[PDB]
Amino acid sequence: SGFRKMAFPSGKVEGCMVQVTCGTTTLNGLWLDDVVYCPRHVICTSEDMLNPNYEDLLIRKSNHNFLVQAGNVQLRVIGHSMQNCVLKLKVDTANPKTPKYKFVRIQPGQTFSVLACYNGSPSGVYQCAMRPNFTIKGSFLNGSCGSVGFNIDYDCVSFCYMHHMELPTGVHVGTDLEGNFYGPFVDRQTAQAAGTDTTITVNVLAWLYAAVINGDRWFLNRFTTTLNDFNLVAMKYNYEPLTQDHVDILGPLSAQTGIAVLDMCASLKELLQNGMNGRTILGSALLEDEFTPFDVVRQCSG
Amino acid sequence: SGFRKMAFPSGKVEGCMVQVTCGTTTLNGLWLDDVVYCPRHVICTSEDMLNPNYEDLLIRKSNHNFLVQAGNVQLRVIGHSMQNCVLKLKVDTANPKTPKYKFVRIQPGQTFSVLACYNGSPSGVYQCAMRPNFTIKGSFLNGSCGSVGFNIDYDCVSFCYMHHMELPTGVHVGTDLEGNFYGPFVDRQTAQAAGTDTTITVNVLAWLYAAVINGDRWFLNRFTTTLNDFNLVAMKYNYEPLTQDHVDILGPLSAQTGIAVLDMCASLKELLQNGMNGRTILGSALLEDEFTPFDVVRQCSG
Ligand SMILES: *[C@H](O)[C@H](C[C@@H]1CCNC1=O)NC(=O)[C@H](CC(C)C)NC(=O)OCc1ccccc1
Ligand SMILES: *[C@H](O)[C@H](C[C@@H]1CCNC1=O)NC(=O)[C@H](CC(C)C)NC(=O)OCc1ccccc1
Repeated sequence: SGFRKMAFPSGKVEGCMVQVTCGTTTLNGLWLDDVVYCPRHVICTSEDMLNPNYEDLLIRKSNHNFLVQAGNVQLRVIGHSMQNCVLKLKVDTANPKTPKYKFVRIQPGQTFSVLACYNGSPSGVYQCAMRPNFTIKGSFLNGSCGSVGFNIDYDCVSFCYMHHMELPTGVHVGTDLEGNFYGPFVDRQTAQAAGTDTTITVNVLAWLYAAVINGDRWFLNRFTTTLNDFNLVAMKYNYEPLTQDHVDILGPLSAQTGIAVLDMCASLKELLQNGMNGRTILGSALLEDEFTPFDVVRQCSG
Repeated sequence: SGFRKMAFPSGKVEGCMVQVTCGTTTLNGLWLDDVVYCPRHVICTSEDMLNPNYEDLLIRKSNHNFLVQAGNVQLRVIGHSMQNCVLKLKVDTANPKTPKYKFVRIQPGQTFSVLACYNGSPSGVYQCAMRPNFTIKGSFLNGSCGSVGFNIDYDCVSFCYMHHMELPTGVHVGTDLEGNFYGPFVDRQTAQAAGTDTTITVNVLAWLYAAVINGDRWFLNRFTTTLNDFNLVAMKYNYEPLTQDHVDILGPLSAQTGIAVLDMCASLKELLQNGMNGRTILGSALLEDEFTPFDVVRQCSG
């Protein structure tokens, strides 16, 4: 038993991380087949970053201006292109460690593992949820751009995130591997708002199910509610409204515990209205919303 | 910026995980050079586990009774020995993926990454602290024994933990890689107590420093205290007593923030006596004690 925020084993991705330098700017690139993907602001000087014209900036760059290092091994760049907010550098050597992989655009409320990297070398791994407002709450310093987020399904790595920027609020934003930002963000160093940060209701319920599965049951009560009644409470508390699809997604957990979803909703409502009274649930004194139902099932079944 | 519980990249360890079967019992083994390490209760039947005589049980076992699989590849076992609570199976092939490594016995209050595994295949990675009472708060199911805990220093893997058992309280216990349990535990399926679970004071202070570094400063106050005054508060709250060595360990963080350690102690005291008033620190509504000072520095400096 026990329930912990858990990342995927990162070895398959470690073997794809490279260092990309252009001028005095260094960040990380992702090397798959004979293509290296990285954030296009690798071409900016610190001055260019306030209002970059990326087309003009790129035009002064040639292949030999992109220095790509895999370990101590330098790679030969034979082509370059800009796709949205990422550069694709064509190299002359296919990565021998390329895993089976795909590029995917995750949906808000889904989770993925971040392999935080500096100078092309992995630093650490941790789980993140793509929040409803298309931000993530990570740990990123200067030089971490190009670090990627991923999921693993048996042997296939699904890359879903590349890191680009930190907002004034301290939350983190980035793109998919086609270089389209998640959310209303642009890669320029100007103040940018993410808007209200709502709570992922179906994930809170999943984590309450995980809590019950793991012996934490004090918050259960004799009440039930309706979807429309509950959702009127979610409104007040900036929770996402619950839908039958969410109910259906919770089915396996509902059946595996014998607690109707709307009975669990009634417990959540009382927690939202009455607080936790200084108690904890799965070691936390707040309601946790960065576990998906799949996260809870995968971890409660190995 | 940002502060997250972060595990080491696990690739070096993924390449060492194998499956070990004896009879109808399967768990994980660690394959380094030509030796495979695993928990000795792989030889028990479910009945033997209530009161096993491991010497007698082992004697009925020969090399060919230990089935060791690396991926789809079966390994040939040429020798077996029992060292404390672990088996060492000698195989005829050195692991070609053996990293540079050492075996270390960690101290209570230190942290390490767990690579949770089933049937010899990595499932997920997460950070754990060895608590003062020699338990860890993990996520382990049937079949997870032999999963290991480790730290990485540039290229050297320091293995410090192998998983064996879950206590009635739901916390987790295990051995070092010489097979000596951390704590007063035995590998038998009988009720076993860990004793009082005290809080790692120096780690709470490190995390308060991490909070200040990351903009969370509301808990700072105009007061200071003394080591003996503070420790009288730690007593009431089952905190470990603070020592000058702890003060010295905190020096870099104290100097990097300009907050004297005893000023930070005074803040902790008020938090302990007055609670958090419904506020949060680094996204938490409790005081977190599973980050070491080194953890905070490593993560706030890449
Ligand atoms: C890429 O390595 C970097 C990651 C930032 C640095 C601190 N935390 C992060 O996530 N991205 C940038 O520096 C980015 C560049 C633009 C051209 C997109 N600018 C940015 O994030 O500005 C905000 C900021 C910069 C430095 C420290 C704190 C916030
Ligand atoms: C090894 O795979 C296993 C790990 C337990 C299973 C559930 N969570 C864990 O950490 N260890 C054992 O099953 C262990 C065997 C003894 C001979 C040491 N017994 C054990 O931990 O008993 C407590 C327990 C068993 C099953 C479910 C929950 C608790």
